[PDB]
Amino acid sequence: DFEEKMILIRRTARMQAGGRRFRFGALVVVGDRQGRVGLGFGKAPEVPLAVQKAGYYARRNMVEVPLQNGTIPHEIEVEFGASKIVLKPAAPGTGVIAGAVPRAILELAGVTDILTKELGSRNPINIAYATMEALRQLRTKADVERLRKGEAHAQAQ
RNA sequence: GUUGGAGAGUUUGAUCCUGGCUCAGGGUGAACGCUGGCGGCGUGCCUAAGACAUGCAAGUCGUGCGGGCCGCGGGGUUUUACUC
Ligand SMILES: [Mg+2]
Ligand SMILES: [Mg+2]
Ligand SMILES: [Mg+2]
Ligand SMILES: [Mg+2]
Ligand SMILES: [Mg+2]
Ligand SMILES: [Mg+2]
Ligand SMILES: [Mg+2]
Repeated sequence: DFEEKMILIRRTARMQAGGRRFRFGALVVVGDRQGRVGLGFGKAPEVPLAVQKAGYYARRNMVEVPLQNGTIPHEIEVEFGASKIVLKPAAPGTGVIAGAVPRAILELAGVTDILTKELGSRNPINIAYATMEALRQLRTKADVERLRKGEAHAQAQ
C-alpha cells in the first residue's frame, strides 16, 4: 500500500553485429505524503516490466522525512554530480514551487510548501538522488540539540 | 507574519559533463495584420533641434500725466466766429 508517481522513462542503446538492441529505464517515486518516500531506477527488456521493477527498488530505498507543518525544517543545499539542488522552507500557502522532478518527489513525500532551484547540469537522474540525498540529510530541532549538547542529555532536558 | 527562487528542447547507436543557440514568464510613448459594441481613467512626433502659411499664445493701471480724434451735455455774446 504505497501511492507511487513516475518521474521519467527512457530507451537506451546497446549495439551488436547487425542492428542495435535495447533496454528501457524507468525513474519512479513512492510515498505516503505524511512522512515517507522512496525512489527507484529500473532497467528491463520491455517497458512496463521496468516501470514495475523501478517501483521495487523504491520500496527498499525508502527515506522517512522529518516533516514539519508540511514544510522543510531548516534551509538546505547538496551537490551530486554537476547538478546542484536547492531546497528551503516555504510558509503555509506558497507550496511545491520546484521544477519537474523535485515536485514529483517532494509532493509524494509530503510537502505542502517549499522553495526550489536546479543547477548547472539538469539531468533528471542526478537531480533525482541529488534530492534523495538532500532529504536523507534533513535534521530536526531535537535530533539536533541531541547530536551536539547530548553529550550530557537529560541533565539539560 | 525569513511571504520568497518550477525548467525543458537540441552534439551521440546510446550514457555522463562542458557549452552555445533556442522557447515558455512578466514589460512598453508601441507599430503591423485579421477583427472591432460600449463607457471611466489614463495617454498619443520615439523619426528631421527639417522647413512653416492664417489665428491666438503677455500684458494691465485713467487713482502716475498731457493730448489726437469723433461726438454728447452744460457755460462768457443780442447773433455770429471763437473760446470755457
Ligand atoms: Mg562541480
Ligand atoms: Mg550547463
Ligand atoms: Mg540522434
Ligand atoms: Mg519570474
Ligand atoms: Mg506581449
Ligand atoms: Mg478596420
Ligand atoms: Mg521630436
